[PDB]
Amino acid sequence: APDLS
Amino acid sequence: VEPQKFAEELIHRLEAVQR
Amino acid sequence: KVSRDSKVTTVVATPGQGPDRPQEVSYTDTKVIGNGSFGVVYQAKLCDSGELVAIKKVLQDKRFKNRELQIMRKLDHCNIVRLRYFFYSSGEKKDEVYLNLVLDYVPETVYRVARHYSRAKQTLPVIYVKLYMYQLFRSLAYIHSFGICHRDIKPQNLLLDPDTAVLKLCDFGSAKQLVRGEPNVSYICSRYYRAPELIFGATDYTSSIDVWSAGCVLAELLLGQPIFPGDSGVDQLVEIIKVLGTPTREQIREMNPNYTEFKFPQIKAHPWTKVFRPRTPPEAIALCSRLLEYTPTARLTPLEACAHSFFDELRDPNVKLPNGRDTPALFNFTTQELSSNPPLATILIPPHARH
Ligand SMILES: Nc1ncnc2c1ncn2[C@@H]1O[C@H](COP(=O)(O)OP(=O)(O)O)[C@@H](O)[C@H]1O
Ligand SMILES: [Cl-]
Ligand SMILES: [Mg+2]
Ligand SMILES: [Mg+2]
Repeated sequence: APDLS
Repeated sequence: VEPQKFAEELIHRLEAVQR
Repeated sequence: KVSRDSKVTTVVATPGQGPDRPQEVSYTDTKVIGNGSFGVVYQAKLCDSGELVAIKKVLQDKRFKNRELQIMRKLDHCNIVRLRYFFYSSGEKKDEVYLNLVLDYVPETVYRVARHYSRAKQTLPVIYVKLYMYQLFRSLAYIHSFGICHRDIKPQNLLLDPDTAVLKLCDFGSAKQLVRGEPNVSYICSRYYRAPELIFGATDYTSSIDVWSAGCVLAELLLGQPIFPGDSGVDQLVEIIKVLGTPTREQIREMNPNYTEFKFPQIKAHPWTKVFRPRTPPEAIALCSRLLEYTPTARLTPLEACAHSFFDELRDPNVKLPNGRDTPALFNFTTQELSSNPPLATILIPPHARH
């Protein structure tokens, strides 16, 4: 779950 | 994860396990 | 393009290193060795070399920042799984763009090897604990030297070649180039391996969260099961406090200042020697306490961990594997991965290792 745009 | 709500749950859990 | 020979799949793929110079790549013997919501993972045989590869297929166009391809292209280390090629193709969802990552195939993982010893009720021999933990810290030292944080360290992401005892770090789908002063997602690790600052919802953490996850892995290997289990963040935090004791106000401020003014009950710390079995080596316990620290800056750096006395056996010139083979490469440090502490090369490189 990478950083949200 | 509001710190107020999170801390309350953690305190309630730690009190139960505390000696 | 798919043509007969076994079925031979031919694609024009870009090599991981160097500038973009795509070349035709042929492979066959496709089979699924994994599957998840991220995409599909395949095994393949390269037609030219015959070498086995893994093809991670994902949909790298989503809301989340997808840094996986760009991070892996910069990585070249013996303890990090190599990205041979990457290409694009149509996926299961029609009209969609799926990224294909061709990596070196590695048969096992630390989790799978550890689970066998748990099932057999044995304990993983300390030589493997030293070997596996040492190579993970080398990989972390390498990625951290570029400012990259893995953010998903755990046994399932540590690939093993049991013949050579070589460990390869993988699963860079959560890694990020951490920027000092730019907030980050706080839900970035996995269950049982999230550092306490992450559990407290911190968005200003650093690469030291990887060091905490390494300590969780180290304790898990010594223990036979995860040390801080629990479905929720409170559950896992209760496990941590029950071992480490209640964090101090200064320690809480080091993790997340928003919690400094709450009255957490004071729980006594459980001594490390009582956490593990009586047969546990003292230096493993010593290394573990310097990894699982509340204050993120107090945790050892990955390079410092490799210099720990627990890994002194690996630096022995006459050290050999249980199966008889010589140990893998361990002292071929580059100046890049020695950047954080060049003087550590006195300990990291034993006198026999220099030719
Ligand atoms: N190069 C590889 N060779 C063999 N197995 C792999 C490889 N990469 C990943 N795997 C397997 O796939 C599983 C998922 O890891 P990975 O695909 O890297 O990330 P994610 O879990 O996000 O899909 C791992 O448990 C691992 O066993
Ligand atoms: Cl054909
Ligand atoms: Mg994984
Ligand atoms: Mg992932």
